[PDB]
Amino acid sequence: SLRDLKEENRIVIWPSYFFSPTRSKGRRLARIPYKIKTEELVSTLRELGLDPIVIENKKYPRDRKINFLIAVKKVKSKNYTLKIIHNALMGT
RNA sequence: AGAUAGUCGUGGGUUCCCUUUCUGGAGGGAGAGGGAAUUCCACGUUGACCGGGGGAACCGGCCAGGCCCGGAAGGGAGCAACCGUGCCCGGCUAUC
Ligand SMILES: [K+]
Ligand SMILES: [K+]
Ligand SMILES: [Mg+2]
Ligand SMILES: [Mg+2]
Ligand SMILES: [Mg+2]
Ligand SMILES: [Mg+2]
Repeated sequence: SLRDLKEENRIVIWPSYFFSPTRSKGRRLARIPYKIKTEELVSTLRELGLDPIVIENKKYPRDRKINFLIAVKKVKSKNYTLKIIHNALMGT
């Protein structure tokens, strides 16, 4: 799906950003104790009106295991966005 | 012509896992701190040097392929191979 997003205030989220067992392996923020399922996630994104649209047929290089990828709207910066999602994920 | 043994300190490098600031359409970019290693560099330090050889899938570094993101460039996690080490042989010197 190329780079359009750039023009849509979109940014790509590889699920690993959150649910990687090791940072070197991909996590960019504190580990999430609980375990989180895919659909649950999406859900949360939507919940923050990030209007997630998913992209199948896309393999993270640090684990070709994951074949999909989520497109989301930047809230302020990919960064802020993530914090926000993560922080939200740790919803007790 | 015997037995063994081959300096320690701080700084930094790197690597591993962790926490963290800013950031891009991916691979990612620019920083901060903590801990655990080090086979890697500083000088300073000590009698703690000199050569030789060698090869771990399961050690460390690195990584052809293959598996990936990229428009490409390139960037990645990573197996074999390679390297480095581990090891072995002398001398050299040290304590018995
Ligand atoms: K290897
Ligand atoms: K690499
Ligand atoms: Mg789109
Ligand atoms: Mg490595
Ligand atoms: Mg390759
Ligand atoms: Mg000897």
